[PDB]
Amino acid sequence: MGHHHHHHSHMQLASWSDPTEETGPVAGILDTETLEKVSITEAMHRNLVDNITGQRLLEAQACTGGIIDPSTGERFPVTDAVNKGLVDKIMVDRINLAQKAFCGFEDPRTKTKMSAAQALKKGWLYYEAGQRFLEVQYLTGGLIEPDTPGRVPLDEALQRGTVDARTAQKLRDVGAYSKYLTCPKTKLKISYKDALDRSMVEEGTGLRLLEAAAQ
Repeated sequence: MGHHHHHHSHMQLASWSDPTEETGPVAGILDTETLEKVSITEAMHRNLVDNITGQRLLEAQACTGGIIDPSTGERFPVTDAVNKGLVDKIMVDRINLAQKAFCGFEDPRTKTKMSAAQALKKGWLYYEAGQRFLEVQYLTGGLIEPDTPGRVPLDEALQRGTVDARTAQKLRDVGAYSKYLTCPKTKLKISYKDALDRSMVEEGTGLRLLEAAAQ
């Protein structure tokens, strides 16, 4: 039991330490045995990753906007990625919050352009889901919101007035969140940061590939 449906997921009382340096977006999975850059589904189909681990990685890409094809930073909708991408249909509703978190529950009229963090503060989206979506964004740099050219640093978000101290410290405590990623044989129980240390970049625009040796 891994992530949400099964085991523990959102933040909790565990610990607050171990910064997260040398990070980046993970687009796909790389088998060290063959150095093959393959889709999340393909890695799950073979024996490189679990269903839950693949789900979270796809969710993580959705948290960074669209679902990402390893190649040159492609962006596809969660539903669209299922239709012609590398996402399981069963994950559409589950991940749907993540893509909406950027811009999906925004009314097609007033265009308030709300962040995930702002959605949490006013209860637009969902506390448990949004915080997990903020987790992935924080690990890479800051928090992602519409209107802006990209992502705003947590500290900059504080002065910007889009987040409060209570939220910011929760972003500062990534360790509160459940581990997601499973290694073949070495420890298995690792965080995004630990995988990112072993995550090898496809080339330059193919973003990070998650290193795996099957088992």
